[PDB]
This record gives sequence, C-alpha cells and structure tokens, in this order.
Amino acid sequence: AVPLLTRKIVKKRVKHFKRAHSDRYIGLKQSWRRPKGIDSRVRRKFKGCTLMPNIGYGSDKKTRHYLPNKFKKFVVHNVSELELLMMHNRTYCAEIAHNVSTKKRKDIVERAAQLDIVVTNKLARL
Amino acid sequence: PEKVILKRRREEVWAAEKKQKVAAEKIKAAENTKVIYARAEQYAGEYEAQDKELVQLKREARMKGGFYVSPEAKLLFVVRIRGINAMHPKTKKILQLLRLRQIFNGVFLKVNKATINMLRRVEPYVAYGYPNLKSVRELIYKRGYGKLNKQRIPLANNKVIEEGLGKHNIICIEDLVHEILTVGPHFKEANNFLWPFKLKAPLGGLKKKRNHYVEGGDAGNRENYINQLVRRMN
Amino acid sequence: TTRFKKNRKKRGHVSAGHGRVGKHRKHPGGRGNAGGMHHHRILFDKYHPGYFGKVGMRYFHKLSNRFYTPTVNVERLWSMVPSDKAAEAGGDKAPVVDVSQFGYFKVLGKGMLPEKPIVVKAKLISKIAEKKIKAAGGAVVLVA
Amino acid sequence: SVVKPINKEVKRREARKNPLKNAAAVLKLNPYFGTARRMAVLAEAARVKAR
Amino acid sequence: GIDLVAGGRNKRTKRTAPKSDDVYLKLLVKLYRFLVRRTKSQFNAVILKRLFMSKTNRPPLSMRRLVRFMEGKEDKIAVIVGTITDDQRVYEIPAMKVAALRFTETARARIVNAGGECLTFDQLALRAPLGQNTLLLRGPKNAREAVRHFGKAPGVPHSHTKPYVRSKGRKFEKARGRRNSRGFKV
Amino acid sequence: VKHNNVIPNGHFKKHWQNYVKTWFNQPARKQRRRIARQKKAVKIFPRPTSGPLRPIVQCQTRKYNMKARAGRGFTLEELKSAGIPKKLAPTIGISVDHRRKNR
Amino acid sequence: TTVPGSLVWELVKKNNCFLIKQFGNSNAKVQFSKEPNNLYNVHSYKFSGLANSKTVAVQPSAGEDKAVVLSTTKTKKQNTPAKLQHKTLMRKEFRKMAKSVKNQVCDNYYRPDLTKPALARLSAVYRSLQVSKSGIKKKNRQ
RNA sequence: UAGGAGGGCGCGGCGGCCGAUGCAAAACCCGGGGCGCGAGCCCGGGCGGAGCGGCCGUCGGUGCAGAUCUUGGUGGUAGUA
RNA sequence: GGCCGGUACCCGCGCGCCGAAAGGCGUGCCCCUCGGGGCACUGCGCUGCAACGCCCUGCGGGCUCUCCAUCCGACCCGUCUUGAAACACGGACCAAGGAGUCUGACAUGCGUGCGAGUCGACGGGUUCUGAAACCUGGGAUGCGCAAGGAAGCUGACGAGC
RNA sequence: AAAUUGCCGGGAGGGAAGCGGAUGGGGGCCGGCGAUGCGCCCCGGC
Ligand SMILES: [Mg+2]
Ligand SMILES: [Mg+2]
Ligand SMILES: [Mg+2]
Ligand SMILES: [Mg+2]
Ligand SMILES: [Mg+2]
Ligand SMILES: [Mg+2]
Ligand SMILES: [Mg+2]
Ligand SMILES: [Mg+2]
Ligand SMILES: [Mg+2]
Ligand SMILES: [Mg+2]
Ligand SMILES: [Mg+2]
Ligand SMILES: [Mg+2]
Ligand SMILES: [Mg+2]
Ligand SMILES: [Mg+2]
Ligand SMILES: [Mg+2]
Ligand SMILES: [Mg+2]
Ligand SMILES: [Mg+2]
Ligand SMILES: [Mg+2]
Ligand SMILES: [Mg+2]
Ligand SMILES: [Mg+2]
Ligand SMILES: [Mg+2]
Ligand SMILES: [Mg+2]
Ligand SMILES: [Mg+2]
Ligand SMILES: [Mg+2]
Ligand SMILES: [Mg+2]
Ligand SMILES: [Mg+2]
Ligand SMILES: [Mg+2]
Ligand SMILES: [Mg+2]
Ligand SMILES: [Mg+2]
Ligand SMILES: [Mg+2]
Repeated sequence: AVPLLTRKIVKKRVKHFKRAHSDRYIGLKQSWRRPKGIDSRVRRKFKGCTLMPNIGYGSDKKTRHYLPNKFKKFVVHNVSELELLMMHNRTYCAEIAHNVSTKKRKDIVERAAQLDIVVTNKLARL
Repeated sequence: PEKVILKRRREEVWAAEKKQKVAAEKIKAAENTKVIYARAEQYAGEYEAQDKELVQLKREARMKGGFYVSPEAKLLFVVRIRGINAMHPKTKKILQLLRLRQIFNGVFLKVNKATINMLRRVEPYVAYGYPNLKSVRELIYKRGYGKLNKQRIPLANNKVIEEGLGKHNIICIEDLVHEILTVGPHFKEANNFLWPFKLKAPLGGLKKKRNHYVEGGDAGNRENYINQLVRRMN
Repeated sequence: TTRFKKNRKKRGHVSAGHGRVGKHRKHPGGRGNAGGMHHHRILFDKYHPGYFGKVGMRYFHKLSNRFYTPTVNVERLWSMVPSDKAAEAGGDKAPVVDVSQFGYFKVLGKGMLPEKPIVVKAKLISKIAEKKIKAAGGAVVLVA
Repeated sequence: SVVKPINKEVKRREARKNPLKNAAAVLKLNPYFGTARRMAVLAEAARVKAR
Repeated sequence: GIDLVAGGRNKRTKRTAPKSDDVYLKLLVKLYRFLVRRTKSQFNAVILKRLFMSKTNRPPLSMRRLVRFMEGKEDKIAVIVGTITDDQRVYEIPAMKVAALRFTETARARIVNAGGECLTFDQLALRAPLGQNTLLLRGPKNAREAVRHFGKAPGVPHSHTKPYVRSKGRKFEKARGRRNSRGFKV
Repeated sequence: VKHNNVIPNGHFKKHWQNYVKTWFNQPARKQRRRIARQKKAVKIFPRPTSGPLRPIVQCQTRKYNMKARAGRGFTLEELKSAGIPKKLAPTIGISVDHRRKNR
Repeated sequence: TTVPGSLVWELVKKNNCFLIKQFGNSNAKVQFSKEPNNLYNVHSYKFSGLANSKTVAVQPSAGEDKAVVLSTTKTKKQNTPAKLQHKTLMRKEFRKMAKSVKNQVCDNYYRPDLTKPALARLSAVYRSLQVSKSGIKKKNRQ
C-alpha cells in the first residue's frame, strides 16, 4: 500500500489540447483535430495560436500513467479480477469498474483491504 | 545434476580467465602509464625547444644583418560563421568536405595548396587561422570527441585513443595533441578520428560576419587571432 | 477488407489523396484505351509495341482441335517408366513407351538421356529427338 | 561448445570530469601534468625568493 | 541547424523480422538470433538475414541443380534457405545431406531413397553451429515469370522485355513496332 | 489508360447489371435434383437407376479420337446382330440410335 | 504439454483465456494473466502457467484458516490433467513453510527461477490469511 | 503543403474468451477527480429503470465544420416594417 | 555568484592507531639537500551524501476545473491561388443524414497450401442444428511445363570467363 | 441532447468579444489530499 515509485512525476504540459476554434462555435467539440487548412495559422504555427501536440510533449517512460497516487491504475470488475494484484500493490492501484453493484463493491473493497491493495473507489456508492 | 555442475564448471573456467586477464591488463596499464609519462615529458621538452629556437634564430639573423623568415603555419583552425540557409551548392559541397556542416563547427586542417584553394572558395563562410599550443590542447581536452564506429565518444580518458588510434602509434591525449600541432605523418588519421569540434557562440560577441577580417568583419585569415577567438568560442 | 483500405487513413485530409491542384474528375483521359494514336500514343508505342495494325492471314472458323499437338521432351521419357519395368531390362532389352498412352503427340528432344536404351513409340518426332535416342541405342516406332 | 564467454557487463556513459580544473582527472589523462605544474611552481619559487 | 539528408537517418529499409507469423519460423528466428549473437559465425548471420525474406526472394532449388552443385563434395552439407523440389530429369543422384525449410514429398522421397539425409534447420544448427563443412546455396531469383516483364521498356530498342499481352497470336502486338512492314521495328 | 498494364478489355458497356446471374440457389438445385432422382428411382423400381444402356464409341476430333465414351444408342446393325429387335430394345432398356453408322 | 514449452508460449502469447488486458494496444496497455499456477500473475514466458512444464502455485486454501497450498507440476504426467499437480496443504508456521517451499522450488533444482517470487507470493498469501483472521490493525501506508 | 507508408483511438456486427446488471444497465448532463503528446479512455456525482461491456480473430452502409449540402428545430432581426 | 545533478562502478568507505573533526602518522629507494618534493610494492571486500526545520482535518495544501484583472502574443475559418484577413467565394446557430465503395480482367508487393505440377470452380455421394461441412472425378478442364513463323511447318544435340 | 429563452446567485465592462503563454486574486473541488509504523527488547499469556 506504499508506492514503489521513487521518481518525481514532472509533466511538460498540464493544460489540455483543445481543438482550435472550439471556442467560437458550439458544434465543434473540444477534442483535438489537427487543422488541415492551407492558410491555417494554427498549422503554420504562428506565435499566439493554439499549440499543436508534438511527440516532444511526451512524458517520461518510467513516470507515465501514474495517478497522483503514484500507482498505475487497473480496472477490476470483481473479486476474482482483484486477487491478481497481491504482488503488485506497490505499483498498481485497483479501481472498481463503473457499472458494478454496491453489493459487489462491498466484496471487492472487503477483499482489497485485507490483500492490501490500494483502491481509489472504496468510498464509491456508499 | 550433470547439466548444472557442467554449467558451473564452464562458469568457473571463464571466471578464472577474466581474473588472469584483468591482472595482465593491470600490469599493462602500469607500464603503459610510465610510457605515456615519457612521451608527454619529451613533447613538453621539444615544444619548449622549438619556441626558444625560433627566438634564437631571429636574433642570430638580425645580428648577422639580414632577417629570418618564420616557416609558415602547417595547420589551420577553421570555424564556420554563417548559417546553412541560402548557400551556393558548390559552397555546400566544399563545406561537406571540410566537415563544417553546422554553424560554429571548428576543424583542424593541413595547409596545402588543394586545401587553401578550397578555403578560398568558401572564405565568406569561414573564419580560420593558426592555432597555438594552448588552443590545440584545451580544445582537444575540453571539447574532444572521437569518431569511433561512426559514433561520437567523449574522450574523457586515454582508453578511447587506444581503440580509435594506436595502430598509428598514438596512445595518449598528449600524443594526439602533438601529432596534430606539429603536423605529423599520421595527421590524416589522427584528424579523421576527431569529431568536428562543437563550439560555443563567441562570448563577448562578434564583429560583423559579412565582411572579411581585413575589412572589419570576421571571415578569412586572422592569422594568429584565431587564438584570441578560440578563447571566446570556448 | 475495409479496415485495411488506405482511404480510411486519408480521412480528414481534405483531398482524399488525389491532389488539390489537379483534382480527381471523372475521366480526364477518355474512357479506356481512348486516344491510342493521339495522346496515349507514347504509352501504346512504348509499352505495347505492335498494337495497331493488321498482320497475318485470316483463318475462317478456326478449330483449336486441328492445331492440337501436345509435346514431350526426350528428357521426360524415363519418368514414364516404372521402376520395376526399368529393372526388368538389360544391356540389350529396352522398355517400349507409347507416349500417346500418356497424352503426348510429338516427342521433342531437349535434355540428356542416360546410356540406357529406350524404345519410344510416338505419333511424331523431331530430328534431334531421334538423333539422341539412336545415340542412346534406343529406337523409334511410329504409330497413330 | 562454440559460443563465446558471456558478456553480462553493462558499460554506460561515465560522467564528465572537468579535464582542466579537476586535478584528479587531468592526471588520468595526462600523467605528466603534475610534474609540469611542479617544475613551474618550483621555478617561480627561486625566481621570487631571489628578490 | 545541421546539414543532413533526412537528418542523416537511414532511408533504406530491410526486413528485421519476418512478416510471416509462422510460429516455427519465429522459433527459428529466436534460435538464430542467439546463434549469431553468441557465435559470430557469418554463416549463421546469413541464415538469419535469409530467414527474414519473402517467398520470391527464396525460390525453389531443384534436384538437378542441387546435384550439379554437389558433384564430388559429399562431406559438406548443403544448406538452402528455401525449398527443394525434385526433378525427373535426373537419374542417378548422390547420397546427399541437405538442410532446407521445405521438401516436397517427392523430393524428400527421392533423397531418402538415394540414402542421404533430409534435415531441417533445427537439426542443422546442432551439427554445424558455426557452419563447418557447409555449402550455402540460393535458388535462381530472376527465374520467375514475372521477372521477364521487368527492365527497360518492351518497346524501346535494345531491350528484350516481355510485354503484357492477354494472348499470344497474330493479332496481339505484332503489327506496328514489331516489323518493318508496318511502321518500324521497335 | 496509364502505366504499363495489359490493355483493358472489359465487356461492361451494356446494361450488364440487368443480366447478372447469381448462383445462390445452387445448393437448392442440388437438393431438388436429388429428390427428383430419388422419386424417379422409386417409380422405376426395379429398373437400373442409370437408365438404358449405351454404346462404347470413339470421340470425334483429333484432340479426342483416342478416348472412348458413351454414345446415344446401338445402331440397327448391332441390335439386329445381337438378337434384340428394333422396336423392343427401348422396351428392355437398350437405347436405339437410328442415325449412327458403323465403319 | 506434448509440444514443448516454447511452442505453447508462441501459441498462447497473444490471446489466452486467462489473460486480462486493458487500456488498448497502445503504450498504456496493462497485461495480467490470472491462471492459478502463475506467481506474479504477470503474462510472460518466465512466469506463465500454461507455457511451462514446471510451475509453482501457492494459493490460500478453500474454507479453512492459515492453510496455504503449495503445488508444483509433475514434468512427466503432463498428458494426465487430473494427475499433473502435486499439492500440499501446509498449516505450519511461516519459517517452516518457507523452508518447505525452498525445498520444493530451489533446493531440488525443480525450478530455481521462482526461488524468490514463490516466497514473495508465500509472504503475501500468508499475511492475507492473517488479516482475513484478525482484521485491519495496521494501515501500512508509512 | 501535395503526396506516401507505419503504429494506434473510435463505431456497428459475426466466431470465440472474460465478465457487469433492479444494492440500478443503456443513454444523457456536470464548476467532479484523473490517465495519455493525441484520437480517446477510467472513475465520481445525477437523472434515468433495462439491458451492457472489455480482449483476440474477422468483417462493414464506420469517424464531419463546410458542399448557395438534405431534413428538422431555434435565434438576432423584432415587439420592429 | 547562477542552473542542474546527489551516486549499485568514476569518486568514496572499512579492514591500524592518534584525532569531536579537516586530517596526521610507516619502510625503501631518486631529488635538490633548510622547506621539503618525486616514485615505490597492493590486497580483500562494501558501495543509493548530509543537518535542521514548517504543516498535518486547518483561515491548510494545490487543482489540469471555473470567473476575473494585468502583461506579452494575437486578423476569419474552408478554398482555387505565385499571393487571402481580404474590398475573392461559401459560412446565422444546433441536431441527425452526408461523399473512393462493390464487381470482372490484369499487374507488382506480401502471406499461406502444394510445387512440374497445381487447381474439385460445373456435377455426384453424403450431411439428423445446417444453403454449412466432408468425400469423389482429371488419363490431359484452365493455367504451367516450348518456342519461332503470316501459313505450310519446324521445334531447344547439353557453357565458358 | 443541442442551438434558443426565463428566474435565481456570482463576475466584468471608455468605439468589439472570443483565443494562446505567464502567474495573481476570487470561487468549486479533491482525505490513496498527507504518516503515525518499523525494528530490538521486559512481562503475560497465546
Ligand atoms: Mg499558402
Ligand atoms: Mg554577457
Ligand atoms: Mg553585430
Ligand atoms: Mg497531408
Ligand atoms: Mg474540411
Ligand atoms: Mg492518393
Ligand atoms: Mg479538391
Ligand atoms: Mg499551390
Ligand atoms: Mg489527374
Ligand atoms: Mg492545372
Ligand atoms: Mg491529331
Ligand atoms: Mg537540430
Ligand atoms: Mg529501330
Ligand atoms: Mg448504359
Ligand atoms: Mg458513408
Ligand atoms: Mg450494417
Ligand atoms: Mg456539420
Ligand atoms: Mg482553376
Ligand atoms: Mg489571380
Ligand atoms: Mg482589399
Ligand atoms: Mg464579390
Ligand atoms: Mg467561384
Ligand atoms: Mg452567405
Ligand atoms: Mg453524423
Ligand atoms: Mg492438369
Ligand atoms: Mg561464374
Ligand atoms: Mg441549453
Ligand atoms: Mg445577472
Ligand atoms: Mg486570456
Ligand atoms: Mg489559475
């Protein structure tokens, strides 16, 4: 229940990569789509226009996919799929799947507390 | 088990052979460092003798009435001072051969007619002159990298010389510095070993890079002042 | 297999892979072989020499049966001989092979023969085939 | 029977030691550096102690 | 910046692992990764780099040519990274030992009844880990029918390329560009 | 056309989509024919299911002259020389072919 | 395993009924295998409970306290599934139990691969049984 | 940019495998917490009250901001002419 | 003085004593000969730098979420275009529908089966969930194994650098 | 569901608003948001 991670998580960018022009229009969702225009100052990358994602914004390989818990998550649907985290609880974190009953969540969380597996949903639905 | 006892037998055999190998290399390194000490000793000695000897002949010629004419520099340090944009293609090929493929690279060149008339073609793009002993030694230490297996190795120890060179009787960093500075028989190999030095941008600034040094700029011969410049490119 | 088709990868790229400047209109070169002698001329006379013109004399009502002459080289004949009737033989006795029983009419002569005599029995033969068989010591029987 | 001695050894880029003002490394590069310094210092010793 | 074509990175491309997802051939790839890595045998490097092939870079090699290449060299083991197909145009074949990816059941019967040995590469890697006494053979690559249609153009002079014609006959590419009597001779 | 290819020759200029013949009733054809054969057999019990007899004849045409095959009926000359009358051979399951010639 | 261990691996590495993979085939991919005879429940050829002749399973037992089952496959009885597994239900103290697992895993050269992992799963299983008995007394976050 | 190729995300089925589901499924909403450079994904809260996913293989009427795009709805215009 | 790193090797530590501690302490050679210096024989193992704080359910911490203020940047997207923010065209807004597909011939690349053969594709027998599956025929069906000729016709005699 | 509208609470406005990069001030929000355990050791029983 104590993290194995010994390497501070630094992120090169926290703000999202919203679609350019999602602000002016309502029909345009926030999910990034690369501007393919020929005069698109976003694509031509003028300073002052919504930044595109590169690979350069990647995060460190050993500090990738860790929640602030400093555990990598893993979604479990039931106690059987939970008991496979005994020998990882210092690097993996079990989350109960979003469509389980609370009767089965009580069992998952009961079992997890004893197997000593960190969970982020032991106060979900109760 | 026969399998595992056999495996350990071979493991012990290789473990014995590594031990004896390392003892042999300890003895070899112990004698090799004395050899290097001797070489560096007599390089310092002969540098000093050449420097004093030049003065001696110059006074001797003056007292005899005429004058002595110093024997021109055998070696040039050439550093590129223009970006890679809007270059004439001939110039691009000449710089790919002089190995100046990125702004502020600095390479060591023999002076011969082919090379100096190849510099005359890209002169507005280069700044070059005659490095002195401090220049050569501190470039090769502080910014010394080796073209080993096409890979670039930071010559932070004497070992890397032993692989890149040594077929050419260069064992140490001082052997390499000498054999460059007093342009030697194996200077082709001891220079194609080196990687094109990556320099800093010139601290204290620069003058205009558009004019020749004679007109006020930076390109072309500054014959000795490449000395006063490397201290600021480094 | 739609999931591999490269158009699915060109989704979102305005031109769908046929260019902005010169577009993808219907038939900018004509329907098919059009302009054989006019503008596809370079094509037809570079990659298909001999397309245009009449050569040779007509043959009304050609039946491919009348042009039917399956061949076998001499080199294939000993495969036609089963091992046990290869062994039932000596220096002077040779197996008699009727190629028509195998479906061949002519016996051409490409390849080697062993020293072993062989008596081929065919509907046609060439020069070289008989020369090779005689030189192997075997003979020829003509049948039909 | 024929494979060569296994090579388990990981050899990484080893950190840069300032080759100009880290005496502990200047020596492993140029073992004469100590003597070169020493004769010069011991020369100024006489040059200055004279006057 | 720096003056390089494509940033200096290699623009050529070679197979580094077979596209075929055949389990036995991935196992061979593993075995020869190990052999080339620990063994330094150039022969094993070649076997490797030839497991990373297509099937049209691995043409069949027939008994007639295999016997041509092993007349009088029968303490040396033939190694064809490919296929061995038989040949009824051969009569006596030496008792010969050959390693190959496949044997047509007629070629393998032919060889076995010649009294030789029919190896696979896993058997070969035992009795020739470094390629002692081995005879590395390839098949005829430019023998495929498609290879004819390659080269300079079918209708440029001094080129003997086969044209793509939907049938041989008199009416199919014989008239203009194939004879002086209609136009010109190619 | 464009890059070196065999010259196109598609016969797809008429209204071929009005005459595409798809075979999805092929298995049902097989099953229907099988039921037809079964009920013919049941009706003609105990006659042989192969139907009437046929002659060994040679094929025509140089390509096939050497291959025997089944014919349509024995000539009048065979039916006469076998003791099997003209009118009665189809009655007892022997075809008769008035058109053939024996040479 | 009539066909060898390596071939069974090469046959089941990509989809097997005991494998739980989430987060897609990207760099995010999370892979666990959940067969009983796998120790870290890691899907790889070292640990795999299907691609191997010799596997060590250590399970908290059916309804009974402080009883750990240690089972090892028998190399020779592979084609007899009912009789492939050698199980022993040990209720002894931790130190004696670990001595037994070393005896069965490492000191007989059965499979020294799992000398450490089998004892790690033994540790985790034994304390799981302890806490299933007593309850949470420590939070073990420090 | 045009253009090409590779690896992935997503939709709807089919053959298998793993399961969730009236202790609340699908769908939808949120100033909720995250993960990914990114397509997207995971969890919480709520409404909702009956079905749904994830993985491998495989397929297809699969990804929308434009087409004086089709249909439907709704604005400013405007309490104005 | 600024920024970064903080140790599995380079360094460093123990294996002796003195010293809280920086550190000093021995022998023998060479050197000047004060001061003192150079070299020397080398061995086992070990091998993630420290000290003190502040907060700890808080009026705390910080947030990738929201609003606002200030500074710098900042033209409106798609598109034909050598050149679009254009006084060039389309676009009021939202929801859903919406555009390289399917088929015959061919071609290269790749995979798989067999390999001088390969195809079972039209039929037949079987098929107890089956429009599936499985078996069968070909001794000449297609393609390939032989090409040149316009046609009569002829049809590869065995490779060296 | 969205565009669109009303009320309720808040925020700001000297001839546009919106967007990107900085933090600053407001809110709304997170207890896996952030710990209290490890060895030795003395009983007293388990
Ligand atoms: Mg433009
Ligand atoms: Mg300054
Ligand atoms: Mg200036
Ligand atoms: Mg593009
Ligand atoms: Mg568009
Ligand atoms: Mg395209
Ligand atoms: Mg267009
Ligand atoms: Mg253009
Ligand atoms: Mg075009
Ligand atoms: Mg045009
Ligand atoms: Mg004309
Ligand atoms: Mg760069
Ligand atoms: Mg000509
Ligand atoms: Mg029509
Ligand atoms: Mg569509
Ligand atoms: Mg559909
Ligand atoms: Mg739209
Ligand atoms: Mg136009
Ligand atoms: Mg114009
Ligand atoms: Mg204007
Ligand atoms: Mg207008
Ligand atoms: Mg217009
Ligand atoms: Mg308009
Ligand atoms: Mg839609
Ligand atoms: Mg055939
Ligand atoms: Mg040759
Ligand atoms: Mg609304
Ligand atoms: Mg208000
Ligand atoms: Mg702003
Ligand atoms: Mg903020």
